Amino acid sequence: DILLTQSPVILSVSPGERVSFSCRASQSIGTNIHWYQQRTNGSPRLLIKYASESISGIPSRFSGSGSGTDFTLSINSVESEDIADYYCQQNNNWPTTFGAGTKLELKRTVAAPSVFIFPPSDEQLKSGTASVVCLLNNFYPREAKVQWKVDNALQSGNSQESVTEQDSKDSTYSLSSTLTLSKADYEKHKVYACEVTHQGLSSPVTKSFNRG
Amino acid sequence: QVQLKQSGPGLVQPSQSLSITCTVSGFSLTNYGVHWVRQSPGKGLEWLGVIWSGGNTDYNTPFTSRLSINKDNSKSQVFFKMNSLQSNDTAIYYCARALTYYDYEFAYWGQGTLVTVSAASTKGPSVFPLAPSSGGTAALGCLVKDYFPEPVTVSWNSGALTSGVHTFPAVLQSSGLYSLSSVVTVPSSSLGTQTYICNVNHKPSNTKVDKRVEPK
Amino acid sequence: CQYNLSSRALKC
Repeated sequence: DILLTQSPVILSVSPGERVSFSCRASQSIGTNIHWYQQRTNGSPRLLIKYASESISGIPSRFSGSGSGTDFTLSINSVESEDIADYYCQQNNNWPTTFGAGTKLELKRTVAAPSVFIFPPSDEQLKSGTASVVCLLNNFYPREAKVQWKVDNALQSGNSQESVTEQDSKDSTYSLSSTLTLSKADYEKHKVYACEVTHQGLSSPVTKSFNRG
Repeated sequence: QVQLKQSGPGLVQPSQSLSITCTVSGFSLTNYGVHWVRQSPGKGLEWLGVIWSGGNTDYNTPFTSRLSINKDNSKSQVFFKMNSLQSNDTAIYYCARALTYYDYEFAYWGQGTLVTVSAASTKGPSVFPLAPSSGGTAALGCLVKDYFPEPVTVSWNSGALTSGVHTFPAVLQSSGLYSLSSVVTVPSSSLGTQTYICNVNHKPSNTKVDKRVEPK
Repeated sequence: CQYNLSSRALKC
């Protein structure tokens, strides 16, 4: 089988910049290569067929070049919505095979998160568990620190974080941190605090509530 | 319009078989081949096989002895079946159609079917509100907790509300059950006049829940 | 770097 090697693994660029994706084949494949875009939660979208040939409905900023073993997909002026994974596929030799993909990430100015905290619902407490959620909304860059405190006790090991993919319009991330306690623990304590550290904040932001 | 629509996400037990239906429209199966491609953590995009216009099949080398593709032209249905699934067969499975009858440039794709290979039982989620408590903007959400397997779909107000929505990737808990939150920001003044409902659908357990979220 | 089934995108 033909091995396709895509480089780099991750491309980070600013809007309006030129960008190019490389796909190298383990042996010559002529111009028998197709390119795909895959957005978050989406299925692959055919961008270019046979190395350089255009596809109806695909914006003019996408083009391809190359023959033999070295192929290039170009975006001449990247837009925010071009955020995606990009794949090459060869079909000179059976079976058709795909590259491992290049992730395109977009740069933007620093944006501080808006922080919100949510107490557990009374509904959940009935089941014997308490989830406390801290939301960090629309920030950049991705790096953030969330520190949980319960009655000034630093919490460790009992929270999980999840981060969205970059927004297609403003290029920001959002993050949730969920602190999970047994109902009994939750009822034993009063002050629940989420402290957020991020590059766009001059000092940490704390959101908190008092149970009841 | 050319479309391919696949059957719902499903849990498959180790050593058991996987069955997926691709139902096409906007073209005849007598005129195009339908290919199957999967995407897994360990293998990425991987072509599995094809059923041609005339009913012939080719299967990729590693799958010749456990893969079966059939179809019903009159029903516009293609049937994918794979045997003896192991945990590394956990993947999103796609059907796809090429630009022409004989080729492999995949211009049209199904929405994909997420298959989880696990001995565990299916479980429906609980849905709890994240109640609105800055700058006239209020955040609210739903905590969709303790379900298996992935995925769940979440929309707001039956699809009418999309702006400012963030549905976070699920995280696997130590219980071996998934959990995720979906949040949205809205003007705080609309909290008293609009209703906010997260529509949750966990297809593998056939669980649909609409949770209304209100200021506490 | 590989495809992630929860986030549905590459996870480097």
